[PDB]
Amino acid sequence: NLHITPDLIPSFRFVAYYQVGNNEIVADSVWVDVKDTCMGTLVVKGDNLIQMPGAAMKIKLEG
Amino acid sequence: IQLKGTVYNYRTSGMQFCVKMSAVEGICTSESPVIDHQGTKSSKCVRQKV
Repeated sequence: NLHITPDLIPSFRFVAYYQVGNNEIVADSVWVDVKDTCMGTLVVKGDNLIQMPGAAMKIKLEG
Repeated sequence: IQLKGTVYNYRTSGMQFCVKMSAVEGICTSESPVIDHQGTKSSKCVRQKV
C-alpha cells in the first residue's frame, strides 16, 4: 500500500527493481497521474443570499 | 380593535420596510390615508426599520 501525499501532484513515476545474486538488475517503471489539485485547502465561505448595494458583508476564509 | 402584527427579518444586517393595509367599506381606519393612485386603494407608507 502506497500513501499518496500532495507532493506527488500532479504526476509521479514508480520505478522499481530487483537484483539476482549481486549481478543481475531488472526493473520497470509505471507513470501515474494524481488528481491535478490544490496541495492544501482554500475556500471562500459565504451565505449566497442576495445582497444589497454598499451593504455590510461577511465572508469566512478557510485555508 | 387594535390588530397586532409582527415583521421578522432573518437576514444578516438590518432592513427597512413598508406595511400598508387596504381599507374596506365597513371598517373606519382613523386616518384618511385612503390615497387612491393608479387604481389602488391603500394606506400611507409607514417606513419602519427592523
